[PDB]
Amino acid sequence: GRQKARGAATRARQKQRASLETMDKAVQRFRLQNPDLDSEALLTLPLLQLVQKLQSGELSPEAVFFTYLGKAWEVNKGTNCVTSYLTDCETQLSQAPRQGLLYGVPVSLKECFSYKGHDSTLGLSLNEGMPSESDCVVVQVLKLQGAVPFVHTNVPQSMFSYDCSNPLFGQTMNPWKSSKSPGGSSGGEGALIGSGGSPLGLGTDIGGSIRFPSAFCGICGLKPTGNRLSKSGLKGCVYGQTAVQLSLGPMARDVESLALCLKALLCEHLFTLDPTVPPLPFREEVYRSSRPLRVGYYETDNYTMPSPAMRRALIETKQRLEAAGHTLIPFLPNNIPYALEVLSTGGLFSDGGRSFLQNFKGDFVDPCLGDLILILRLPSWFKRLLSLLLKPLFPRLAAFLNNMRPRSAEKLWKLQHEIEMYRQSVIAQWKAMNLDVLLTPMLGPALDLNTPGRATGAVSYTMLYNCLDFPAGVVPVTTVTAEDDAQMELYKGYFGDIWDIILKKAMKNSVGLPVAVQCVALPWQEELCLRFMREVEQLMTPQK
Amino acid sequence: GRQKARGAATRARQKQRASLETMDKAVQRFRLQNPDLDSEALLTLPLLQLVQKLQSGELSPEAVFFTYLGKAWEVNKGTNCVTSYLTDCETQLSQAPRQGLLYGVPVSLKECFSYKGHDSTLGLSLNEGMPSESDCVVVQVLKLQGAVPFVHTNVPQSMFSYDCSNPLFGQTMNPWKSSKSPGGSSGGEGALIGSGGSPLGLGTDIGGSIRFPSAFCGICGLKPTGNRLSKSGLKGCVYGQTAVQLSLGPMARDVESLALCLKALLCEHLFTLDPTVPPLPFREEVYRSSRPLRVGYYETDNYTMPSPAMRRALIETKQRLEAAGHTLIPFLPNNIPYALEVLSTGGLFSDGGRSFLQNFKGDFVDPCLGDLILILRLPSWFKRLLSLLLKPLFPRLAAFLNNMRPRSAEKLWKLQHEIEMYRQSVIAQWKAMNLDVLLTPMLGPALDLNTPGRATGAVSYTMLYNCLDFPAGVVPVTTVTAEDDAQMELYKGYFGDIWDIILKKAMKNSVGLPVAVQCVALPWQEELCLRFMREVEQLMTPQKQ
Ligand SMILES: *Cc1ccc(-c2cnc([C@@](*)(O)CCCCCCc3ccccc3)o2)nc1
Ligand SMILES: *Cc1ccc(-c2cnc([C@@](*)(O)CCCCCCc3ccccc3)o2)nc1
Ligand SMILES: [Cl-]
Repeated sequence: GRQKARGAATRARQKQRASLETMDKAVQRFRLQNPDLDSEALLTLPLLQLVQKLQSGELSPEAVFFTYLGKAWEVNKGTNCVTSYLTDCETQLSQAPRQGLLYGVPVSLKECFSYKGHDSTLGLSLNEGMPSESDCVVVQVLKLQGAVPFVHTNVPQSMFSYDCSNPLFGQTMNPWKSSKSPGGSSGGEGALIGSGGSPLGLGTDIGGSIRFPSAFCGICGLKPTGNRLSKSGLKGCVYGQTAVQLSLGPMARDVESLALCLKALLCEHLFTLDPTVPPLPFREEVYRSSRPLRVGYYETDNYTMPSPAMRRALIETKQRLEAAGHTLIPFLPNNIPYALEVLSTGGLFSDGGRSFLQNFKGDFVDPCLGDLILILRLPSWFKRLLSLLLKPLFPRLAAFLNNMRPRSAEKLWKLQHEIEMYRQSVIAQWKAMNLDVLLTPMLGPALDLNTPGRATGAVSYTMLYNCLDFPAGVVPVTTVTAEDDAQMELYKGYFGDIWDIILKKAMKNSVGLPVAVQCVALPWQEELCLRFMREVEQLMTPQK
Repeated sequence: GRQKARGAATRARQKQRASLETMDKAVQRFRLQNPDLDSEALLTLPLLQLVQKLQSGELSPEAVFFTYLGKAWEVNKGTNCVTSYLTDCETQLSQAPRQGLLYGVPVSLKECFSYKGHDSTLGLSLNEGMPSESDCVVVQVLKLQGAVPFVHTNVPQSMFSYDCSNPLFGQTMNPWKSSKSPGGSSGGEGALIGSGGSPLGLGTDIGGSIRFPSAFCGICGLKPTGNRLSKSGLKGCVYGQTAVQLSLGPMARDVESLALCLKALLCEHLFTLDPTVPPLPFREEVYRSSRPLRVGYYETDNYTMPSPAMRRALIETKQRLEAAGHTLIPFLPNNIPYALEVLSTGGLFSDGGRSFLQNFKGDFVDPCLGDLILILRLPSWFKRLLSLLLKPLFPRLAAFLNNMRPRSAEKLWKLQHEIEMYRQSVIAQWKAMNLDVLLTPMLGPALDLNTPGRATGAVSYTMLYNCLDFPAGVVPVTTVTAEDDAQMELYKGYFGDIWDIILKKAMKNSVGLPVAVQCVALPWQEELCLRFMREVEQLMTPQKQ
């Protein structure tokens, strides 16, 4: 009773193999025509310089394309981050608009970004052999700006997870240590970019899916305000859930790259292709500002106890910001627990899981999802009874469980109203301390494989800003030291529930892995957030 | 068990009388200190010139304030459009920021725009004696730009209606003919501005509530894209309904005024007070463009048969645009009936009316609501049975009724998704014909009092753009002729149901009343819409430019 699923996995395994084979052939042929091309010099250029050399004509597009293509092919051996080669892109190379802001840049794409003639499976058998009739809007805009989307990258099954495995393409691994998750759901992009095989990628984020893989794999990522960029044409799994919106944004090796991507996407082409997006140009002057900042900060969210590395990262960044002349102010958004347990959970699962679950009918469940699916299928009443049982022991479990029940349209209105007033509440705190930006810990170091779907509470640092729909980005600032890692033996967590226990074991054995912080600004202030991210980058990682 | 409602109406009647008295006193005292002030010269200035003279210091703020105040007090006699005098505002006059874009402009405000120390009752007894503890965001921005909000204006009970009566302040009347509705729910503003007693006002719109009273009272109004301006601090009655969004926007006697209001509100002060609003400045160059336009048009929406005046208005505007060198293209959004009956109705009433109905516990129901409330209180199952009965006879009635039922969050998701795809479908048609803007009929002439709440189908022209969330404005272009009015005897409507029958009678006896058209652009293109509206104004009514 699983024939479709097995068939799907087989076809998908075939298409992946054949893609990688095609890539290999093209790269090998290119290398024999061009033996005297310093490939490693090219691959290490910062994107901004790559772009400039592509504009001047000092580097051909073919040279940049096929060098990255080889590099991608190579890093994929140890990572399994590539699902498909976007076959028609050698043709796109030659047609690439010449004064485009990203002329000749190979760009990687999370699998959900629809591409003409390719599946966006999301690891789900339901969506195998259903190729896309057209490119999604942001892909078109990337093309119109001269970029060359060249690969689809892997995602955890359904994309609802901060790990990166599915039953079609299997398991993506962290390029810093193969026992570790690369993060998710944009984990493919994090593994690729973070092992040096794509200079620029796009991902999506509803609970942290740009920020986890960026932080875990040691790269920069930005999740904008939800309707700053076009979601039109993106492949999804739940339709019409507007309480917690989905956002999309760039991942790259430096902050300047993320700014360039935004500057390039926020142009007339996007605004006329999706008029539902407000036509807010990129404000150069705000991104380049060097005025002192008033910076809110917290060391812990009092929900997910941070690892010693997180905490050291946060504090060091804080101190260096202080020394560079910024004012640092303790700030914690009010009622985090209710924002996570009631608003975030209730909005993502207002219908009890029913619509989401449809995507899994007849399909296997990748074990990286843990018991999420099992739990969602439970009758409403039993979720309630179970919630009453656990409440005195493990109230956090009891709260997530109870707020995953189905409900009426009337209660969804009340919930949407609460989401709105919570948003206004935090804006008011922020204005009362007169903050410009906010600095927070970011989950890290990378967790062991198959642990993120058993440490749901650890989304606390990131999901808060999906609920608030504030822009939020991450910047790698240090690496785990032997000291940091030994200290994990003293980690206990605030709740002592299964999610605290898993997280403790999961963040262990992590010496050498990157750790980040998170930078947040108010709605529609992507440019300021990037400015602050740019500053954190200069102060903690000067050599670049 | 009606005592609180009667008490409420009595207190509210008192506060309204006392407000009007205070206004009268101040105006009379001002006139005697300043006998040599040409008042009528001042009242007829176009806003733009008013403003310029206020900036140069050729006219003092006191002079402009008190003159409008007297005019408001006077027109209110025949219209009952003013509920409260915003008593604070003589002290606001002297504090008014000098380089503000609206320095010294008196501005009228629909009752729901919260003002510190005044009730926003919405005609509902539940909200009487509950004064607002702060100004709403747009009122603060108006103040920071030097404007002087001076009155609250009347609304129909709950604000959910295109008529303008309630049990607290009573019934607002059209200043062109007192047997007629002024429109609503921003009817107060329409009656006040339209009788020359406020140069600039703000209203709100969820099914047409800026565009009805603007068209019915002969003034310009614009309903922006829903999140172009801040709704923060506005007084409502339903919370969390996001499928069909509420919008707010200006009403004034010319298009230029509406542009100035937007230019003034879309400023740092608004963007920092409500960061949820995208900080899209007013694009002067787009509003001032004089490039030819590609203009979609339709003459009827095939749902609400237009009155002969509507139809003449639409066609004349079309022809004049054609002669001015614009291209006119036939365009009708797809599936209007489903947009109104399923998406619009379902999104406004996804919970069956229950949240809305709460606002009416223990309160009288203004007869200008008709049977809306009675119908909403009906058990879900009886709404269904009734819907199945009427379907073969009067399918339109059957559809509105069935889509007012409660439902789960799962079905609301599906509805929200359909709303989203509907929005994209119409964008795609628009792009396939390569339109810049769209010209449509607008409901008119004004209906008889207590008829709008029995002609629900007639919101078809306006509500379509609340569902799509496109900017949409109205510009008066002509007046009902005796020929137009006689033709109403030939009006049948497309359905022949009770809504068609009521509408026929209700638009009769309307000679001399203004009629408008509607101008629509894509989301976030308020400036282009205003450019088009400016063009329609120029061509049909050259004198206001
Ligand atoms: C169809 C679909 C499904 C998921 C996503 C999506 C896009 N981006 C992301 C990531 O941010 C998800 C991180 C995991 C969040 C898990 C949070 C959670 C809350 C409550 C209970 C369990 C888990 O996912 N796009 C489209
Ligand atoms: C609490 C509240 C209630 C109403 C409003 C509001 C703002 N603007 C408007 C007007 O657009 C109302 C126009 C009339 C719409 C009636 C439409 C209707 C559809 C389906 C069935 C019956 C009637 O109202 N703001 C706040
Ligand atoms: Cl928006």
